[PDB]
Amino acid sequence: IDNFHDDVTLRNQRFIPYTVVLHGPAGVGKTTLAKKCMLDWTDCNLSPTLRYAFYLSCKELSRMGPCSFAELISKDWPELQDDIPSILAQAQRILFVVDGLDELGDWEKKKPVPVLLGSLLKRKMLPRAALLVTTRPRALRDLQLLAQQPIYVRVEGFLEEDRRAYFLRHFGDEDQAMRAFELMRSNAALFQLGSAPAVCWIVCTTLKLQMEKGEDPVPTCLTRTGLFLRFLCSRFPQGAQLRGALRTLSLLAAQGLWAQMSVFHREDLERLGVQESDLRLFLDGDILRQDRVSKGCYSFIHLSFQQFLTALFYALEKEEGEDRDGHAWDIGDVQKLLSGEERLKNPDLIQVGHFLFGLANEKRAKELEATFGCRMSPDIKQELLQCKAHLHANKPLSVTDLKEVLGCLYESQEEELAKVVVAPFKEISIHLTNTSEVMHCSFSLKHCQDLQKLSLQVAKGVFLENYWARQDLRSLRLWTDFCSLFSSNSNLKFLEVKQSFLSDSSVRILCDHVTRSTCHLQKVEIKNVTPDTAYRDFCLAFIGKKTLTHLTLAGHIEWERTMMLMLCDLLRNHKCNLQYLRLGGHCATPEQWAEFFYVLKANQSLKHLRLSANVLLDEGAMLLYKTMTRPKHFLQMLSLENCRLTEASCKDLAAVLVVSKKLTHLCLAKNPIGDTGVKFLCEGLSYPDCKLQTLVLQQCSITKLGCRYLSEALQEACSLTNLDLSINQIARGLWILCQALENPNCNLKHLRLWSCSLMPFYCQHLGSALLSNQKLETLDLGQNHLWKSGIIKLFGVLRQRTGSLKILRLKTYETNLEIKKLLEEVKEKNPKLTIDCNASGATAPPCCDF
Amino acid sequence: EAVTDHPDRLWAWEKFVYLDEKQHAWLPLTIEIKDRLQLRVLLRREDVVLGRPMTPTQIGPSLLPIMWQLYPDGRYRSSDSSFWRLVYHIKIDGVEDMLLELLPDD
Amino acid sequence: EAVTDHPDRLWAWEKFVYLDEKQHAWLPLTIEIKDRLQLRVLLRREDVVLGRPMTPTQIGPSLLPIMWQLYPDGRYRSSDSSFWRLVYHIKIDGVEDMLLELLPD
Repeated sequence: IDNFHDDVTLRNQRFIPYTVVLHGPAGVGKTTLAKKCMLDWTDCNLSPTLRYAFYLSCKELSRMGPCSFAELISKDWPELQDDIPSILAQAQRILFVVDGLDELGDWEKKKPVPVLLGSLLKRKMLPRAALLVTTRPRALRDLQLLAQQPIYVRVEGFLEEDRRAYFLRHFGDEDQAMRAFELMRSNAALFQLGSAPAVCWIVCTTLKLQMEKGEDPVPTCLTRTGLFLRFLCSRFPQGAQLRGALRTLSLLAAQGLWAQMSVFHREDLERLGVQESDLRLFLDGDILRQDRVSKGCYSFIHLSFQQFLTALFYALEKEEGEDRDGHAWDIGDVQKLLSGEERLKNPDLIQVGHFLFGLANEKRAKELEATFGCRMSPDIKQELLQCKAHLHANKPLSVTDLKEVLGCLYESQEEELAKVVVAPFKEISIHLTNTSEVMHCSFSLKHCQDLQKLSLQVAKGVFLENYWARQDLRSLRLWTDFCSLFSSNSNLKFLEVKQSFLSDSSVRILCDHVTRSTCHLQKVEIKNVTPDTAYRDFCLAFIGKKTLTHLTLAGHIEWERTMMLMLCDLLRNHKCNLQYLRLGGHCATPEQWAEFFYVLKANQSLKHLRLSANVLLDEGAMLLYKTMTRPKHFLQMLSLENCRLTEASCKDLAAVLVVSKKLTHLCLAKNPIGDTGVKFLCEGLSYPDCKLQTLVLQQCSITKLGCRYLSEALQEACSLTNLDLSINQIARGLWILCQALENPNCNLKHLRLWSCSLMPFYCQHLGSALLSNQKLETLDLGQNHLWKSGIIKLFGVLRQRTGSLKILRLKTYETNLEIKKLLEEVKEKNPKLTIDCNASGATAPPCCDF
Repeated sequence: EAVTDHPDRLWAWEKFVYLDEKQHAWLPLTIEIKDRLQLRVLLRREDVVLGRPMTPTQIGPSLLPIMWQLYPDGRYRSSDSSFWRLVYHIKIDGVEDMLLELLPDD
Repeated sequence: EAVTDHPDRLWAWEKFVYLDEKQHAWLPLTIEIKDRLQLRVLLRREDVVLGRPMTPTQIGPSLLPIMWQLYPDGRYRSSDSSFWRLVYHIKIDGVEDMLLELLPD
């Protein structure tokens, strides 16, 4: 109704030789926009510069035979042909509009209509006019090859406010209108399709009819198929049992959808044997709408109704010998319909898929047969599962695929159909965005039994901000129903939550369900969750879990005393079975850290300990080291990644290394400790009783003096076997480490020099060392400039002997013949040596293993 | 007089001093023991000055937990993983009182 | 009536059960607290079957100690070196009861 389409078109028009293209989904009202622009031109509303405008429609021009453009445009206005030359003498004052492209030089030269349209679209005739094109996104491809430097404009259609206004207009009564609007909006999928005015018309008519009859509308809006089915049942006379008419309509809709055509002429209806008498019922029932501008045209009420009728065709029973008809129908089959390539080629079958799933129910078939008297094919339940390979990929399904499958299964509304499909799932990922998704997941996933992993995430807007009460209550109820997976499934063994905008009540419900004794979790992770009480509550809930053996916490937090209490009690307990603990972004004072490290002394199960991104200020670090010097500590691994460290504390670290008897790993990545710190540590390593076996110094800002210190330390009979250097460069001192490797007392097995800024001149040292050493078993070179000359020299040198080296990594180009020959020779003479030639990867080896 | 509101937390600011989520002070009066597996503790409300917050090392071992918390169904979870049940919560002479029990471990 | 006798020493046998040199079973029934330095506990003598000695590690931390000692002048020594006092020891209707107290340093 007026005052709304005008409201939309007024703002749409302002976004606009110029070439303008309009594109949007069907039913959004592009033709109304173009007609409004033309009317504004006629009414002098627009600028006076627009003196003439012409209307061209592919809906009609697709049939008229060859002629001249002047005659073509003057066909509808014969009186203007005398003025056509004068009008076209002012090309700069002319506006051209092409409506419905997808439905498809001399103005006085006769030519075919396609040629004329291509020439005008190419600006070969009347170049300085203005063009305006309306098309669906499906046919947008050709305009790219035809148009020159166009501009694209998008339409959107109604909004929530306009939907409410339309409902108020139609119902009239405030109570009825608002009740209906609420019932509709409760369904997100049906709400989205409400942008098109026709869909809102259908919904309002159906709900109003049901209300006037005193019927319950709740089941009607539960799913699309129920609503459309009810409307269709409520648009034909009783007692007729028009089986033939229903079959005819289904076939016609199917043909139309397959051929990608949106309009039909009387000739097309005649071709299919549609008796014109039936058009009375088809029209007066509002299934078909006759165009009142160009007589002899017809179209369906809206795209979704056409899709629904298409589905009704496929589920309808097929008669014997129907392949013998006199026409070769453009109809596929179920397997072709459900194929992915057909989906990509023709994006309009996706919705037919959902509707077909919805028609697999038994009650709907019963009601449809009773109302009309048709007969329903019973093999759909098996035909749908014959495409079950789409689901049995043997790999976890991506998020979008899982959403699609769950939506279809919910449409089906039959659990026996869901069981056979969701039985084999083994890993899952979820990304909730609104209530409907929560409801679908709850309905479907309760039947899983072998599920083993799960990754969760909640988007903003699902749970209302912390302070409407009923709106949040519905979400809370559905959340409580959804959180029963953890309690029921006793095979789940890994969880993860990340980047979720939760609220206190939801977190409390989740923890209540996680604390029961039917859950057997073994790993957990929390990352960037809000609000900030979530971390405290989770630390409280995971105390005493017999099975738990890993745990992670990350984000931005400040240590409130309550959090300190909980995070110390989590280790004080006697049921504790933890084996790995990580912390991130935790800021606290030295007193809290002191008491925490005091609590650690009693724990007798922890083995790892990570402190990435936490601030120690070096005072917590010195406290930690002074705690470890005691003779009864139990930690084995330890990592202080990026904790604001310097050379001040390294002396206590050396003391720990010399005195300790349990420490056997370490890591200090991302800390500019400095060559003095390296010197202190090396003084530590020299002691006979050192037991450290691994060490990591990735990106620690060390210079050649540190390399000399490392070589001097390694020259003795130490116990080190693994050493990892990267980012920090050892190029100038590389010969020092090569000399160290030459020493018989070395015991290194691995060595990483990823991105150490090395020059080809130094390949000689590495070659000699590798040819000499007896214990090295892996070397890692990357991001170096030795790609060509270094490859040549290293391969030549290593061709002489078969060293113990097993895995060697470096970056190469396999396009060179000489390098290929050298590599082949080396491989032949050293078949036990694997060489990685694709070290171009820009991801460094992390500290997870170490 | 019955009360329909319950506290959602009880920190331990000092030994025998608990503060709910509205910074009001609760003080424990007596502890009841009927047998090995039955323990019932009695909490009372009173306003008193607060000293420095004793830290966990200073608190030392105790029979009561460090922090309670309300869970749906109307049950508290202490900090030792055991569940405590709500017995009654009444007002007399303007004085708040509460009684809690220790349920057998599941 | 008041009874002069009293256990010389007390040892914990199970969770919330003690034994004296006579091996009588003394159990705690109620604990009354007025403040940190003022703590009271009640004891009663009952006959019950003793299980295996629950070693202190299994008993776990508790407000009560593992051992209680008695000295003249109303002086009691606990395992944690704290001092306690006896208020009354009486027998009424066949049940023997004892009350302890805590004395500020």
